[PDB]
Amino acid sequence: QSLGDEYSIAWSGSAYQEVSSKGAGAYAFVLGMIFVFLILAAQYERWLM
Amino acid sequence: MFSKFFIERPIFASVVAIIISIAGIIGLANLPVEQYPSLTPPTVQVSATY
Repeated sequence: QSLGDEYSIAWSGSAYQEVSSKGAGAYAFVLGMIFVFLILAAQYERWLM
Repeated sequence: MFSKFFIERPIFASVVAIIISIAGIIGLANLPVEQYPSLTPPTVQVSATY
């Protein structure tokens, strides 16, 4: 809003990475939990345990 | 004996096949999608202007 249409905005360093983030960590964490769930399910032979 | 270990343990066998399939979906998303696994000769192009 303040700058003109002629201006444009780009990012560097930490900001760049945050703007260009694939949400990769989030997917990985969900998968890790699901893996932990299943690997203890195998140990106890019970889905609930 | 090997296949009976799984027959006696129903959740173990299914746990394993869920892992195999989860790994599968992680895999397909990561895998490159192309028409042919053909290798085109790699080329470098040099251009000049006079």
